[PDB]
Amino acid sequence: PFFNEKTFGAGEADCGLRPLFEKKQVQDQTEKELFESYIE
Amino acid sequence: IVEGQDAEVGLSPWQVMLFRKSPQELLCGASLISDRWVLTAAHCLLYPPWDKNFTVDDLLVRIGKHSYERKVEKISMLDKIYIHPRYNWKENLDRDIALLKLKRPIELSDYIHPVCLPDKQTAAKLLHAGFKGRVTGWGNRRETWTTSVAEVQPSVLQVVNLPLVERPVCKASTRIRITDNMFCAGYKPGEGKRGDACEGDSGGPFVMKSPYNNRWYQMGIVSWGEGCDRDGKYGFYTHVFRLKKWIQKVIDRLGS
Amino acid sequence: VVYTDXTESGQNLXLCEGSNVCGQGNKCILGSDGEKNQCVTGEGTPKPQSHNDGDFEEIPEEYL
Ligand SMILES: *[C@@H]1O[C@H](CO)[C@@H](O)[C@H](O)[C@H]1NC(C)=O
Ligand code: NA
Repeated sequence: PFFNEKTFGAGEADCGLRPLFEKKQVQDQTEKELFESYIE
Repeated sequence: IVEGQDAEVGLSPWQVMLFRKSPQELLCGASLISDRWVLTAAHCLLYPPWDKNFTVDDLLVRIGKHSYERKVEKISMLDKIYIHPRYNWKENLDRDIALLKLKRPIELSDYIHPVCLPDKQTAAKLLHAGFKGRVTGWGNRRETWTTSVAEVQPSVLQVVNLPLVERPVCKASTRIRITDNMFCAGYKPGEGKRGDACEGDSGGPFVMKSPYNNRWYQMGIVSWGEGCDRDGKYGFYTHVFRLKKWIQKVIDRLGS
Repeated sequence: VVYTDXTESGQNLXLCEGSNVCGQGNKCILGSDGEKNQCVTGEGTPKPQSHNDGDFEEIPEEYL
């Protein structure tokens, strides 16, 4: 934890994982583009 | 967002709209970084040239919005405003960063979920010219209009993916002094593609997805632009990682 | 903030010469037809903020 949960609140451990995408192992319509930019 | 597309539902669950109470109107974008804390740009809150200095009674934030989307969106009051102490609006918005504390912690949902803030490794891996991040907001779809602003306003949250641009190219594109607290992103003229943040998107997030852990990180806050989506120009963004120490200070202060 | 085009002479914090903001401490002399605009030293008035998006559905009265 980079923040103390006591003042930051809940959310740091599970951050950046979308319930309708990553949580379901599903990709949004354009994220592939982002990864292509890292690779190509 | 100029030259973007309707976002899928749940695309950007950390997306926040900052809203004036009376009259009701969109002021800026913002992002959710915990059940309790919202990140935005300083200039959304404090901007002397427009005689702007909001208090917590002036504002609401709206979260989980895709388009009043009840049983899906949460409206929250603010407990406290925090503006970076060294925020320099006099020159060109050095340190354009602010934190808002929600009156009460909110529940997370399919549509409401915090973004990650970058650490050292994240910044080192992800911030390279040509790597694409993503900007989202409810602002104008075009810099100008023929008849009325109403005509360039979107019905749903827009998204655009845009590449980080080399510092020298950012500096060469403008006469404004660029600092280490800023970066620019966007397509060069005669790249195949266009896109930019525009009016009403500022304070909103520039995020990147990590290949390493599959998580989304806010590398940026929409800060300033000369026009929207003009050729040979670039969107400028607050460098969140470079200002993380201030973020930590505020949040870790006792009774914050 | 987005700097957009100066709409009357005397303004600053707006695009005056091409795509360049005319900053504080300066003001924008609007070229008439066939004239360039000029950003000059002088006291300017910030171009006012454009009427925000005020088109949303009304939220509960509780949030006031
Ligand atoms: C910001 O407004 C607050 C009033 O709550 C005041 O303490 C502070 O000095 C103000 N700054 C400016 C530039 O008005
Ligand atoms: Na551009």
